[PDB]
Amino acid sequence: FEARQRIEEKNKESSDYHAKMAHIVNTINTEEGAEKNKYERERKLR
Amino acid sequence: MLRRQARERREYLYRKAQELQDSQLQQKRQIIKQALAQGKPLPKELAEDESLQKDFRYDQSLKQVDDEYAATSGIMDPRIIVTTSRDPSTRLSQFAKEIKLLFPNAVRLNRGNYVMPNLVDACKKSGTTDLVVLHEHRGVPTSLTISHFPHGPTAQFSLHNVVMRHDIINAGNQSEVNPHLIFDNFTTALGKRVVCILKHLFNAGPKKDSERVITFANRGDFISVRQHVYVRTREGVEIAEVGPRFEMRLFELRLGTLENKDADVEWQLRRFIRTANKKDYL
Amino acid sequence: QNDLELQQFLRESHLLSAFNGIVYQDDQVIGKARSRTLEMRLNRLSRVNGHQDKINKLEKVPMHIRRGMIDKHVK
Amino acid sequence: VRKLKHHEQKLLKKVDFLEWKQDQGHRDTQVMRTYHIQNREDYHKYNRICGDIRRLANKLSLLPPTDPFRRKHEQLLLDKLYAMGVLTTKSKISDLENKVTVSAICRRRLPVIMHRLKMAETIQDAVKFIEQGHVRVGPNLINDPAYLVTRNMEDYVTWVDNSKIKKTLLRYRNQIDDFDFS
Amino acid sequence: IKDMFSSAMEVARFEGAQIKTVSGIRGEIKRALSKPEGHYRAAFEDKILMSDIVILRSW
Amino acid sequence: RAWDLIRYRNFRTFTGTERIQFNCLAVDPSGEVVCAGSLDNFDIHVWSVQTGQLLDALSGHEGPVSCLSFSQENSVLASASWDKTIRIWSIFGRSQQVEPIE
Amino acid sequence: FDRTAKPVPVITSEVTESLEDMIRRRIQDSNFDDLQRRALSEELQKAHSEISELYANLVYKLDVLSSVHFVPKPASTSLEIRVETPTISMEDAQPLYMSNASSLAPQEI
Amino acid sequence: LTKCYILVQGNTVSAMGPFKGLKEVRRVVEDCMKNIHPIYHIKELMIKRELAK
Repeated sequence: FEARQRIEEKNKESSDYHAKMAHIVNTINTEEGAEKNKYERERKLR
Repeated sequence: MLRRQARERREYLYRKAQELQDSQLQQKRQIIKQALAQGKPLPKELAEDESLQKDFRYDQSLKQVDDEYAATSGIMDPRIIVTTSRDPSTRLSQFAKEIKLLFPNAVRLNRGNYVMPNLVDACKKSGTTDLVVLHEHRGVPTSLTISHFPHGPTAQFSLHNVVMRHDIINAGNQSEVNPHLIFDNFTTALGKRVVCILKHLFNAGPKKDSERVITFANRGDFISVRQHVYVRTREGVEIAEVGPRFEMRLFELRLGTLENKDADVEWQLRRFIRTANKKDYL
Repeated sequence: QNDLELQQFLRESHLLSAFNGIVYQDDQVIGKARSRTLEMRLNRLSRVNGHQDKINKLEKVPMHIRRGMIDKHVK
Repeated sequence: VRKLKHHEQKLLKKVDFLEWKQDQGHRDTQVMRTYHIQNREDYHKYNRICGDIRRLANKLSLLPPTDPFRRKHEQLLLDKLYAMGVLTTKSKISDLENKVTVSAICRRRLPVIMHRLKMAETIQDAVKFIEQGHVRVGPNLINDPAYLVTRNMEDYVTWVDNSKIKKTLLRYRNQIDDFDFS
Repeated sequence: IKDMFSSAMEVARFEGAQIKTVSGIRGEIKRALSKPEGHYRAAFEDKILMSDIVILRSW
Repeated sequence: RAWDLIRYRNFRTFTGTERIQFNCLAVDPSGEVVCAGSLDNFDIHVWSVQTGQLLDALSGHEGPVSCLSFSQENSVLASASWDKTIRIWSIFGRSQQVEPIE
Repeated sequence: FDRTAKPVPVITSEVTESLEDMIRRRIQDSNFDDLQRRALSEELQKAHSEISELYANLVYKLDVLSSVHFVPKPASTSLEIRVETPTISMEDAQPLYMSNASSLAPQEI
Repeated sequence: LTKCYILVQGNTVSAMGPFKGLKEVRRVVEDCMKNIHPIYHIKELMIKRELAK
């Protein structure tokens, strides 16, 4: 019984953590690389 | 027929290797097919090769059950031998009786002094299609191996919560009519492979009012097998339980008959890998 | 302008009339019209991304007969 | 023929006493050297049949791409040539122009089948053995080299019993049982 | 496996646990043997040697 | 296929399911069943003559069935094949009995 | 401690009840996963006829080249019209005959 | 489409054909000299053939 419970709670914890880390990675990618490319675009005009 | 079956398996796996080798031409011919369909420009790699388009003139007229079972799926009824391990106990002989009553077009063979090479040769030249070899542990049956015989696959399962019809009560006799089947959440490609293996040992096309049903319901890689009869009432449908119930777990599936164990493994249970208990149909 | 069947019929009107009511739609086009029609479509699709030195390869004809072919065609 | 000097080789360039353009690069000679073909006209007797297959394949690819007549006859010809053994894969219909070839019909001949079945060490040895009358397909002895062996009919290519070759392979592994003569 | 447990009750408490040798060969303990008390049967990735030590990492 | 020699009509045609070519046949004395063997299939094909269906495919030879014959009196089938084996099939009446003579 | 695989599931009354009402839903909707038992145009017509006679001649010489071990044509449930006539007339030219019936049965007349 | 033979010459348009085709090409040419493009008429001719069959 403790086997089944511990395995499934560890699987749930890992699947939550991977979603959370992937979320913060591509939110830092999208909503700050847009500003990086905007600065590069308005620096290419100079 | 020794040489015919050896060279036929040789030509089949040559054709399968040639398909996976030249399967890139299938999808890039698909690309230029839809490029003709909606008039969109064709890539550089598919635009500069002149030989593929002048083959596409020929190849414009090109276009479930899989390669071992596809030739005789609904055409011909199966033929199954059910045999035990060797010198079996009486509860394994009762279980082999119950499995030969589960599958129609199945007979049972006494096992003792039968080598597995010449047993396989005797089956696959007497014309049987499937072999079910049952293994026990002090009465309690622990494994069953299904071998499809014209060099087909073997699926090896373990059996886990086995309650037997001989063990319960004199509840009567079985039905032996061609049953209906139920497969619950076999979702991956290994799931469809195991479904095709487990269901091409039943007769094609039962009656629409065939009053017995047998279910293979997947619950996290543990196929619960129950068998039920039914009679549809005015308000629902009344299910009675008949015949054995167990849970089979596939641990191996390889691509030859039972005798060699030099066959290529399609799937086998990686038990000790680091991410073992995290996925199903692993 | 973005009708595909209409514009294909427009630019393959010439060789349909050369190798023929009439048929124009594929699943009804018999041999030499079908081969040259499909070849024309594949050329027009592949002329965008393919290289200009690799899409339209001429058949190798000798010099003194290709020049005579060109002179009689220009005549 | 005398290794022309520079003014001669410039003055008569198209002169060649061996290789002509009607020769087609001596490919009859080339594949009959490869597969050891006795008579001169077997290449062209096979080339007529390859031209039949490719003429029908052209005239059949010139049908519209979806009609069942074209699809049925293309698949039916593809199945027939794979079963006979000329085609090595019945998948794509461009095999009916590209992979249909006098060398494929020549690889299906009896000495080449023999040499691939390891029944003779070379194609010339296989020619010598079936000329000497050692090889039977089925029950009946086959005597000529040009015999074309289909896919189901290559399971029965053996030696005749009472063959000295059968006797020496059995006695090499000293499995010779003299009761059944070998 | 010989002596990491003193009793079959202890092995029964720890069944199914993943062990490993010092070579990193992963494994799992399966069932307590009957007559020698803390001895059990484990299954490994492949054949371990007589010069190894198995390890049950607990906390 | 079967031929009436009164009305000169091919009234019956029996095919298999496997697209094979037949090299020998044998009929019942009491002509309910026709039987035929090929040189590329290792099976014997057993057709009823009254209906047209494929009644059975007898299997057990490991070589091409060269010859078939029904016994004219007790109606037992004898086939013999290139696997060095003559084989005797009791078809009629609940037996499904096979006796192989090497 | 960490453990390798999930244990074998214990089969209780709740899981048998869930499995049975799954079976009941499938069996009252007949959701059964069983095995299932297995003119045109002038130009198109003459193209068909030309490749038909090409196909006929090619199959003939492929069979003769193959030394008539081949694999037969698949199937054709064709359609035959037979008129009624004496089977004297359905015979060869010789002085004799073999049968003087009519080619149609009484139940065909 | 119209099964006609049409010559655009000078400031007139000659045409030979059947009378339904002649009616079609006359309306096509006059509406092409008015501002509507002739590929609209070619499209409706294709639509009308596949609508009449």
